[PDB]
Amino acid sequence: MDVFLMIRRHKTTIFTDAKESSTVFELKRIVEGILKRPPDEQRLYKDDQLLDDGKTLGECGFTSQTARPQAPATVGLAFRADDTFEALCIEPFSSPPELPDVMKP
Amino acid sequence: MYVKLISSDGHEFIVKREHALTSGTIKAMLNEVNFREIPSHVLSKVCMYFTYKVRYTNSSTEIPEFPIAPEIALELLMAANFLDC
Amino acid sequence: NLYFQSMLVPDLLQINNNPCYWGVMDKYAAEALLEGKPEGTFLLRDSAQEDYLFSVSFRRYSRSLHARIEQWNHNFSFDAHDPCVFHSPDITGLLEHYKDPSACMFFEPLLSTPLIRTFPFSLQHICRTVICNCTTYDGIDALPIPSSMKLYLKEYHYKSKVR
Ligand SMILES: [Cl-]
Ligand code: NA
Repeated sequence: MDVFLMIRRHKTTIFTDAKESSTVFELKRIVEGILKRPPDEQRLYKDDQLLDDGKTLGECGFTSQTARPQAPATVGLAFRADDTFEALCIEPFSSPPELPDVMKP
Repeated sequence: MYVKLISSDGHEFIVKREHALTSGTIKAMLNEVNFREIPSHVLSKVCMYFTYKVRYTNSSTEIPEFPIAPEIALELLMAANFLDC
Repeated sequence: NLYFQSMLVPDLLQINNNPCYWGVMDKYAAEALLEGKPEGTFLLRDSAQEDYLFSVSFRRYSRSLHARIEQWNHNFSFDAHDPCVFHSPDITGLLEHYKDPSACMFFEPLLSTPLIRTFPFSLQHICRTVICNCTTYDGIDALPIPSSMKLYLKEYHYKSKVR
């Protein structure tokens, strides 16, 4: 069972997938190959809840119904700055404009 | 393995190369690609399409809807047309 | 009328969410998909004829048969000008009527087992279906897009000669 994710930090988003049975730590290994920071130097978040390295993604609530290719689940990410971790911060996307009147109910 | 597509507002999207090659414009112009006319609320959505396109190509199942909100539909139409996908 | 009004297929997003619909495909390609298949196996596709948007291709009497969808007075049917023949304000309802095999007559299509599309459409097409669903044909002209794109959004229309 593949689950589809957006890992987000500042103005960065990673589109990737992993098995439901893979661990949060294994996801940190995916991120290490891309962003070049080891697992011990990352916090992964579901909303504002820091996740457990040893839990599976399905156990954290990432599933078929929840993390779909066309509507992936967001995982937050924060790096360690020296001894301390930086605050989880995700810069939002731009806003669409008002709907044209011909396109309204 | 991965490529970076940067939107007009500076958002950086890391997606798999195989999925980005779903766009003919991107396939033709290939690590990094800058899109000075496509903003992040549209590019994020395009990325989601690339995953949908690749995963439901030769589908093992009935294919679900790609949800698009009317509010981004026109920009998404023009970016899809510009990206050739 | 001695003129016609262009009108968006009202049902267009439903049709495109219906997995029995395969988009641009000719009758030879339908015949390849349907080859050998049991009575009532069917698909909806675009008709390659200029005056019709859609056709069904289906199986009956061990033959791959086709039926163009006609319109008149804002209804769709397989004979638009014979009002004895069943019609619907929707493409979806016209398929739904011919779903039940023991209630299909020999001269009527039999559309009981849909053949399911195995690839996704283009992102451009998917946006179109959503935009068309919010707007009307005349509304397309007031959109802030080039007219090449207005041309594209207007593709799935029918010609209304009635009022
Ligand atoms: Cl199509
Ligand atoms: Na046609």
